Amino acid sequence: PTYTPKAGDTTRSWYVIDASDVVLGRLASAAATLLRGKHKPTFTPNVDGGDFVIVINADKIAVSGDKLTKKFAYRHSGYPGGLRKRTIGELLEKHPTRVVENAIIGMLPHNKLGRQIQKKLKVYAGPDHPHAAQQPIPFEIKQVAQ
Amino acid sequence: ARVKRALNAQKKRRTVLKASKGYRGQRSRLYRKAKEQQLHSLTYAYRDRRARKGEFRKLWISRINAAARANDITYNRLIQGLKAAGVEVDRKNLAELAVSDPAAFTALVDVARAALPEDVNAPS
Amino acid sequence: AVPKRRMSRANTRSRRAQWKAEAPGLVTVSVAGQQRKVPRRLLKAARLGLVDLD
Amino acid sequence: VIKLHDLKPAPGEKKAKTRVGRGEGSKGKTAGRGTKGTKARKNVPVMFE
Amino acid sequence: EFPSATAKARYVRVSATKARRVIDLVRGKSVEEALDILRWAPQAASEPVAKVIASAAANAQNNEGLDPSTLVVATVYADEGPTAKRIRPRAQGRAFRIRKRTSHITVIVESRPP
Amino acid sequence: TYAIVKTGGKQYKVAAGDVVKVEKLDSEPGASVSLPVALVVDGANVTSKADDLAKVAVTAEVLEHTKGPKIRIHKFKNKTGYHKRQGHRQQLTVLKVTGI
RNA sequence: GGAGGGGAGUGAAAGAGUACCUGAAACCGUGCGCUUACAAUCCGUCAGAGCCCUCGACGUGUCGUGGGGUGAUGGCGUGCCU
RNA sequence: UGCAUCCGGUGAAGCCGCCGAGUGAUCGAGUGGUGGAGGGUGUGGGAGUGAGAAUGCAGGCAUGAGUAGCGAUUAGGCAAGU
Repeated sequence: PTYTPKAGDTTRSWYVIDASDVVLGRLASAAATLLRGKHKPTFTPNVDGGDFVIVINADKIAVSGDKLTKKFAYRHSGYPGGLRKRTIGELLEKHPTRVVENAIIGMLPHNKLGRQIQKKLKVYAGPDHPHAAQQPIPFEIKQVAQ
Repeated sequence: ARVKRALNAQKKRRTVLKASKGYRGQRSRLYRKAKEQQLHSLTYAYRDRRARKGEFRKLWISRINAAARANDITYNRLIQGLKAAGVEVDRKNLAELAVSDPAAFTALVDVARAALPEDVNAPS
Repeated sequence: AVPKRRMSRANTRSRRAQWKAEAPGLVTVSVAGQQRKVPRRLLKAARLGLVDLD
Repeated sequence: VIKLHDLKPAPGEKKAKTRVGRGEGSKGKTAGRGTKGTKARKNVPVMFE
Repeated sequence: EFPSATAKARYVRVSATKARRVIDLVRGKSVEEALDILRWAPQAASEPVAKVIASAAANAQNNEGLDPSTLVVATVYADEGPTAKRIRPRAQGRAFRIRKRTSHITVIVESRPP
Repeated sequence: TYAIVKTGGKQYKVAAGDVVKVEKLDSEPGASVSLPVALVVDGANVTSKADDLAKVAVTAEVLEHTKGPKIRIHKFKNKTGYHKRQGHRQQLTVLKVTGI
């Protein structure tokens, strides 16, 4: 029958993506792919068999057009008139990692397994990360050809 | 003659309630509410036995795509090359190879890449 | 007002469990030689003899 | 030899009574009357148009 | 497994909920501790429950020959016994039912060692 | 080694000694059917060409004819009265592969 | 205190104790196993991790033509009747 | 129920289960437990013959809920007793 992982088959690898001059959605799609495990042949949609994904230089993410000023990240407090919006530039200068996070989190499944997958995502605005002990492999975002 | 119907009646009740083990609340305990769910449950099972083929196909395809893109080829051109090479292997066994015999998967990938044309974006 | 629907067993029991009793904490007392157990609230009165120890 | 337990009606002699209102796998829930109308609770005369 | 003795107070004039409220304080406890708890418990059902526990203890002592020191309330449960029905009259001619519930309090004490 | 055997309109990955349930074959227990293949893997080398495979078969001993699980169909449509009960036990054969 | 019970006895049987033949279900408990306190659930279905039990095999615990109970998790999914 | 057969205090029915079976209603002269006296099969005959719904009827039991309320406009308390 068709393969299912059993309790020790989920191997974790650490990848690291330099988000310098990389397109936001491009990076986020790639990272969600790795975090979910679509790049793996052991992929089982009921399993977080994905890989850890570090993102560095999140502040240097590339955003096309006027999205830096006319795309808003909205948020609601639950209270009336509690809609607070903040552009992507405002968000980049305040909380740089939040744009990359939000992008990936939206590209991920909105479920309990998605929540479990978020934990493998580490995002850092500089070029440096503390997860060097884990020996992360650099991951260039390629495009398979045809 | 007058017929006490409990004896014939309780049978379907026993049947349904024995089928409705594991259900929450009324659905496991009461005939009238277990019956409602056994309708839904067997409808869902009929639907899902047919959608299961699609779901497993979806899974096998995901795994094949993964292994293929690890061997530097897309799923679509892999399938194209296999059909051009006359490999009638099904996606189930391709996925099983991708998991258990990546070398054989690479061999089939090479086969498909050979059988593909030189310009896949040409009419031919 | 009235309840719209029959509360499920789970919820009913979930709060019916909260209708419990906090057991009283007891302490030892040596009235008439024997070691009996009483509440600390009643310790003094038990030493005196104002506590019906059945 | 022909005993009483050897006696059987001829084929087609006995057709089972149709029992209406005994489940939706049979003539159930309306007894072939349809939904509403005079014809759902009464029968209409033949002398009436 | 352990040696045991049982008691049942059947047709007790208290409800099984109000018995369980006190039984849950003594389940698993030694007989001495249980009787002290039920003595100093403000709940009225503590009295019957204690009578039953004492009965099972004395049964273990006399009928079965066990030391009352080693006794534990290994099992205890109340069961919703019969239920007499009455009519409380109310406003505007209506008549509400009242349920005088009873309980069967069963106890099984075991002489678990120390 | 192993192979991918075509039978029952489906495909089964098998090796020698592997026991597989397949659709009903017009055979009897103790018989030794010979089945075609779609792929053969003698470790590293991978036979995939149609002629090279048609030169290969897979021998399998029929152990028993059996019946699959009881499928219980109860088709239902709301507010019509339409119920339809039905059942199924699919006939199957158990094959122990012996050679490739 | 009684009620009620436990021993003892009667009885073929007290799982026949004047609440009494059998003694279902709703309903109420107790105990054991599994599960559940970051989660949005027509309450199930399909896949299914892990845990427990069981039947066989070999070899000594991993495997199976397996069976069951639980169910993390994923997909799908708008009660019955009129 | 007619007829013919069969089972049964060496334990029928009913009930609870296990293991299973059938395309379906459903089955179990397969099994255990409980139980205590009538049942099964075949062939015909006859039906008070199948309920989930009728704001259905009766009984029993839940939900609310250990919730409201515990029935005026006077007020109870101490000691001693039983």
